[PDB]
Amino acid sequence: ALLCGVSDGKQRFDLSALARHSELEQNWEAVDGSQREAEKKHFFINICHRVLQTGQARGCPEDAAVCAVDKNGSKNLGRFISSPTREKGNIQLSYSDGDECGGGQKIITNITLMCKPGDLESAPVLTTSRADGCFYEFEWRTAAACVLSRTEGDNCTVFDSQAGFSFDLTPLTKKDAYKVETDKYEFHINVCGPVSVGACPPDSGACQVSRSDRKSWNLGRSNAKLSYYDGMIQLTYRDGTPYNNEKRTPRATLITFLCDRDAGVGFPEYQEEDNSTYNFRWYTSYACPEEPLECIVTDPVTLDQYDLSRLAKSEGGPGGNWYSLDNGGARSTWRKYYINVCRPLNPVPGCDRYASACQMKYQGEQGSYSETVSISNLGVAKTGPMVEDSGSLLLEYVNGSACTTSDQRRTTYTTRIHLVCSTGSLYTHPIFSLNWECVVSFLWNTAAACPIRITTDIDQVCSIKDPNSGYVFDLNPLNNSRGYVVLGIGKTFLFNVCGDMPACGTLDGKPASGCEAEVLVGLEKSLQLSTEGFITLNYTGLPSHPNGRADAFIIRFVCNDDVYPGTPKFLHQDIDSSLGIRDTFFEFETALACVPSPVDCQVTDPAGNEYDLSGLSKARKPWTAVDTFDEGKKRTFYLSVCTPLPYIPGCHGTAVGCCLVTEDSKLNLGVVQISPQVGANGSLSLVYVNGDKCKNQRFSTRINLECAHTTGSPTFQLQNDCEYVFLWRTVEACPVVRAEGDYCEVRDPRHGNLYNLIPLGLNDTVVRAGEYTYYFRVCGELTSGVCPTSDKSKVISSCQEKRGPQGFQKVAGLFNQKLTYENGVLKMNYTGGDTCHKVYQRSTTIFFYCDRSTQAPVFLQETSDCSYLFEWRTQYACPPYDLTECSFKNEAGETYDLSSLSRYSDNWEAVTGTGSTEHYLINVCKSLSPQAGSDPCPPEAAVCLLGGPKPVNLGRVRDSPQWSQGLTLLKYVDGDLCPDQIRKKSTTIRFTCSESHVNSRPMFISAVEDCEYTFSWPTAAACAVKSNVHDDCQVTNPATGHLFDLSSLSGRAGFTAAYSEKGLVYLSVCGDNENCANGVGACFGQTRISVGKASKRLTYVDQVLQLVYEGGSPCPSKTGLSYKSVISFVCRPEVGPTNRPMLISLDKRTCTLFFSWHTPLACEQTTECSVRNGSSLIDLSPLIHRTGGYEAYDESEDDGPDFYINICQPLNPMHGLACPAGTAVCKVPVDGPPIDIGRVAGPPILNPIANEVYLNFESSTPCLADRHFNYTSLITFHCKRGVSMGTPKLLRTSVCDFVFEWETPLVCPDEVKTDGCSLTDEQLYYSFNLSSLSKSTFKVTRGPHTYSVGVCTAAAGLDEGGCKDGAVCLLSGSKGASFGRLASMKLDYRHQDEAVILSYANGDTCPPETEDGEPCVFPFVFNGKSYEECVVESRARLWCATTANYDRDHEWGFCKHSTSHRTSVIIFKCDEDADVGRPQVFSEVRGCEVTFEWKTKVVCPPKKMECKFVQKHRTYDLRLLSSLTGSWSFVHNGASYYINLCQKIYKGPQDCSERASVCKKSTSGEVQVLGLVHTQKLDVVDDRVIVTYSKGHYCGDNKTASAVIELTCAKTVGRPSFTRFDVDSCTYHFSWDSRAAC
Amino acid sequence: SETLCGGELVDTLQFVCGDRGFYFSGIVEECCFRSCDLALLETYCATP
Ligand SMILES: *[C@@H]1O[C@H](CO)[C@@H](O)[C@H](O)[C@H]1NC(C)=O
Ligand SMILES: *[C@@H]1O[C@H](CO)[C@@H](O)[C@H](O)[C@H]1NC(C)=O
Repeated sequence: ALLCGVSDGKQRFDLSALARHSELEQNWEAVDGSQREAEKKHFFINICHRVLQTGQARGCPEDAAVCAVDKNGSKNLGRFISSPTREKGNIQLSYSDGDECGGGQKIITNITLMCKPGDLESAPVLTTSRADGCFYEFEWRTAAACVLSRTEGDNCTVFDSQAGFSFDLTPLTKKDAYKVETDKYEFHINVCGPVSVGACPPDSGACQVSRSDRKSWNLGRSNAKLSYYDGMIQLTYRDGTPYNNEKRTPRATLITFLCDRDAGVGFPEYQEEDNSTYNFRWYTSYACPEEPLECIVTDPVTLDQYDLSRLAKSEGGPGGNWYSLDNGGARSTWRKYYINVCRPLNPVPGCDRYASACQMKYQGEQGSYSETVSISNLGVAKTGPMVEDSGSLLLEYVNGSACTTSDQRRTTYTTRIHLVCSTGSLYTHPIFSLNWECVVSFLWNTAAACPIRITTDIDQVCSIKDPNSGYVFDLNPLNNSRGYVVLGIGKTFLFNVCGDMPACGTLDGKPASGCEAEVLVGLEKSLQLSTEGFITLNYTGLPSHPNGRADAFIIRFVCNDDVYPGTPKFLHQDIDSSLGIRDTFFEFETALACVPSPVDCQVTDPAGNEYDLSGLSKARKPWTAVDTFDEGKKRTFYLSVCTPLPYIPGCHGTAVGCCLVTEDSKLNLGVVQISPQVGANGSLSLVYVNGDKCKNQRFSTRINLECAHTTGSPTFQLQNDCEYVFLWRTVEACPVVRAEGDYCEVRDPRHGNLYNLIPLGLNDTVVRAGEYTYYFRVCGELTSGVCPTSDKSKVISSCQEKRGPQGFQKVAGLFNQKLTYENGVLKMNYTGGDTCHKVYQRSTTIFFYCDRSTQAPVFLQETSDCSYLFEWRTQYACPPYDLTECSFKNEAGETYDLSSLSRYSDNWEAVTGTGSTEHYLINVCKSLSPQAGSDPCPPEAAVCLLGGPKPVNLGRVRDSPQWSQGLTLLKYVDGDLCPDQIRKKSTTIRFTCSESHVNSRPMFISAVEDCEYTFSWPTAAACAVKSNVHDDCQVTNPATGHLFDLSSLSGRAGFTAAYSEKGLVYLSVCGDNENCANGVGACFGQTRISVGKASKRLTYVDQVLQLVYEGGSPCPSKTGLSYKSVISFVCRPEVGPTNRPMLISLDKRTCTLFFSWHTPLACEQTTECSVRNGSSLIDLSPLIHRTGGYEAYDESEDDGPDFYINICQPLNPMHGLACPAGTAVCKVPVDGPPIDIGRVAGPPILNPIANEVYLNFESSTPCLADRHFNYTSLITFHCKRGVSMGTPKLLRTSVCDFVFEWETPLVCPDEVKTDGCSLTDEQLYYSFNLSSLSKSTFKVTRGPHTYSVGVCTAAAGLDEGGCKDGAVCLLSGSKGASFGRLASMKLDYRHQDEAVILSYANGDTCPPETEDGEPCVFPFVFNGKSYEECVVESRARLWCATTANYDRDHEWGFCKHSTSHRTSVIIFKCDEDADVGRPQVFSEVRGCEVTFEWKTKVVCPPKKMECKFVQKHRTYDLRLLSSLTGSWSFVHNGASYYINLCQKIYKGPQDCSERASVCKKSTSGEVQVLGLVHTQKLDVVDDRVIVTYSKGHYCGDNKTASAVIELTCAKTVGRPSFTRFDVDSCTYHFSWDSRAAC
Repeated sequence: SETLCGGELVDTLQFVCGDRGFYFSGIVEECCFRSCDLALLETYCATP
């Protein structure tokens, strides 16, 4: 049989070792035990031709090579009379008739072979059936039969192009080790890399150590030669250590790999050892070939194919994928994104296999180094192209690594990659967009992704497929309807190709090719190609040789580009009458046959009149032709020349030449192959073909071009037999002429002069434009710069450069010492630099126009030939001036000068009437810039008429003579002979004011052929004054003659405005920035988009500078607009770190980029808001909000943040509330913008009657009554104490007068000094004047800070001096703020502690916090500099940083400013050691409420005491009953009562404490001491004299004892004693009678 | 007369709403073909 090995076009597969051919064992038990009931585990399959008979295989019906055994008996499922076949990427066995089905289906068992290299054990399973047991499909994973035999490999790749199963192992390596566990020997191995342990000789690749005995033996040196085997991955090593053998057998080792779907990199496994060839099998997921997910998606809604075939980067790819960058912020959070389409990666070190999109970051990249490390790995190539809205193609991967989505459940990363379609084909990377809740977006720009017609399966014999990219061409345009006459060396043969011929067409089979070749026999057609110099077609004829082929000749077809539909041209003929075959062998080619492209379409004639149409190809706006049609909607033709259009949705095809769009249907008309007719009395016509519709009469387009004098736009001529002819006339169709020279000189421009350029080539030229930078020198031998890095003796003329990532200097073309004057332009060709993508040689081309000496050039677009374009406007290339100053600046209000309205490149042909047969070429004071268009007007003329009759002069230039101040002020002497034949044409120009950013031409008015014409230009350029007061960035205040100058910050360095996390805005004041293009003040993030051009006309409005830029980038809005920006400056009366230009809002009305800023440069007025009140200076400096505003709230309503209040500065700007700059008070409405309800007017005024301080604001808005603009609002102030420095509140509302009320403790007047610094209390009845502690500035220092404190005394003293009115100052850091105002001193007594609290209030602000409330560490370093306060840099709001170094940790949360000001609290402690001690440092609760201690006697001292008392003027004297030493004792109920009045204890008992009034000596209970004499209060009742004694024992819930005594009048001193005592009141009574009581 | 998509759409999109993030639920069907204004580019940005 031996029909069981299949070979494909280049490779072979064999099923040889899988099949048990006559070896007589158990066959494949092709079963896993999941469901079996009759246990029909048969499936005994030999592959080629065998059944082997043993237990459950004996009695198999053979001659089938397939067993179906059971309990019920034995069957045949399949025979082998077929051969194995090829499915998609598999081998398939279609097996034959085994035994019959129930319905006689003749059972067929399919077997699929999927290869899995490193499979010794392979048992297939019946996965699927037909559900009815007569069609058995098997899946087999074998080692066998997917590849040819072995091939040796590169550095660590098995890279083979033909077999195409090209593995790689390079991520398996590890610089640490791999540790293997046997009992007494480990095995130490790193694949493709050196052994990395010290016990081993490090020359090795692997070595085993005896872990019982620590003995090293070399198991071979490292190796890189990868050796694919047939089904195996063999890797083997070098010689190493011999044992004992006389052959000195060195220990070699052999490594094998088995594929696994989900193992990963795995562990190496000691297999065995047989004779010192060491064995290591391995399970690595890398050793396994993946399947390409099929990437062709059809169309659900219409019929249009797609194609994502050629984008998958298959090979050559060690990090050679599609890669996409992200620059953003600085040397942290940079990412480089790796991604591949429709298949997993060419494996990258340390990402994955079965991943598609690796995130991969930079580390130590600086200086051409260290591409990668790996951070996060996501994606699985699962779905394929899920199509979208007819051009855009969504594409999703899933099953990435874990992440979080705003505290949701943990899900995967998810690549989306949008593929919008475009026409710019080669070398377009994805462009990185987003990293937003674990949906990493991308955005592709271009493939040939979008346009694939289904082709409706047209199968015409004239139509052949092209499977290179996907194309079918059509030679139906060779339906040549009057025949052709072929050349012939025997005789002229006659020929058409398909479907045409009448002249030889009266035969059987209807011949289109069989003609006489005499002075004949029919030939049919069948055809083919191989796309390799080869597009052919046979011609099968009827009079065949018997059992042979008839007369059937071939026509090879290759492609020319610049020729007609063509001419068959007769390659050699040869008649052979001996053999029955006879072939004419005629071979021609035409242009119209091959792959359409951008055709580079400079083309010429035999008559030597060269042409170019590439003056029209550069049109970003696609061309349009005008039409004529019926009462319905008019049609629309799009049209381009030599270059296709951008993806108009709904006209498909490959080269969209001309897309006819009506409202209803979209007709593709043409493709791109150019051949203009050049032999005629007429001119060019270029042709577009292959409409491929219209009843086998296919569409075509041929737009016809004749030369006009002016610019134009095409039109619709007619339409016939569903082709078109247009008409189009412009300048370009005139026969162009150019001349050639040498050594940067040229000659003879039709003017007889020379052209020197070597002054421009004197020094280097750097064009620092965009992502690239070009070092190049004019007239070659470029030597300077950082690119002379080459060895070969060839000269460097131009070489480009990059920034850090793979910064390359590939050299452009070499010096060839040439330029050419080409139609008014000077240009050089610099050919032959090093290689581009495929084959392309970098050429550079440098242009020149002649202009007013502006010698800074700029690069234009990149061509398809990898070339670079450049452009200068120098002052060299224009010889023949007739120039005047053309002005009268002698008197003002005169339209003094007309300099900027001259022109030298080309010239004004006026806005003439509709239907001008004439062309009025005129410029203001220059004599006709030479247009290169046609037979020109002689350049001595300045006013000229072309169109219809000859170039005729109408006058020569002369310096401006006026007739009036206003009008008729240029005049042209000496035009040609008038009908009088006396005088010459004397023509005058007038000018008139308008405002027009692009004005019109001088509008042609009058015509009297006798020597007189007038022209009047409605201009923008007539009325102004050239002495605008400075016209540099300095302005003068009209009010008080103050000068505002700003040129101290006019850098080219620029600035940074933040609009995102990852995007900056560049900004430079009254000058052009260096980052973005020239003529740009400010530019955006990734591509440099202009916002407005740099002007220096700095105006001034209302204590604010309003610098204006205009005329920036095209805006997307419904009306055609540009961006503009108003950098509005505010007085900042200090210098802080936050003085950088914050982008404040965008306005969507007319595309306006608003911009706040600050400086101290801009305030004329010294800002003071502090006024006098007799002897008292009052101030409102600390009540300025410094970082934002304050908010006066929503009032008198509900369900609404209504007012913004800022006292004597203007308010600090805040992203996204466009309250226009320099506003004190701002109303936020519920609709439309906020409103300027006043600006800051002047100093606080008083009210001399009430003494409550006003302050006023005037406005620049009208009232709601239109009453004499001057919108007013004024604020009051109210003295009232408390901690909070208070808010504004709106109280009273007039129609245009708002009144804000205010509560604040600042305007409270300082009284006469105080009453005293003394804790005067009603309760203890004796004060503590701390006037003693008013000494001087203390210095308490604890933790990382010091302090400076002072009681009843401010100390802006020895250290800083600026702690103005600061009673408690932080002298640590630099300029530490104040804590509590000395006027705001609130001395306090704490009852239970019996200690004095000193409280201060309303200092400066408590330091700010993050939004999250995790407070900041404010002495920190950003970018090397240190800062204290929340900086604005590279984010759009204020932010602190919550680590000591933002360069190290990257923790920050936005600076949400508190309204809680700082404060302090001091405690004093009774200590007998010293009267005055030391303050101490207790706590910083979020670092503002800092509290202080003391160690004093000054607050305690009851020592000098008067216990005498008077009530109702009834005096006493009690100095007699005191006992200064000892006390009278009485001990009843075991309690010893030692007491005397207004004393200490004196010679008292044991264990009763210091300054004791009563100490009871108890029997079983504890000694307690109760009562004190400093809070002692004596009073006389009608009868009794009473006294109290507090601070005893703890009675109950914060209750103490008190000995309230009874003093009844008696004659002699007695003794008191104890009456009763309870637990609720804890009161003691004493019944004393004494002589000295009354 | 002219539009914005390619490199000029990947930045304007992250300009007009900046730091909120956004979607394609989509943009590229309008601003590649028809001339969008800077109203539509707001409403295809993620509401907070
Ligand atoms: C076409 O012609 C070539 C050479 O004469 C021949 O090898 C080939 O078999 C022909 N093809 C057909 C389909 O007759
Ligand atoms: C200052 O203002 C206060 C506020 O009423 C007033 O009591 C005091 O008399 C004023 N000073 C003088 C010197 O009048």
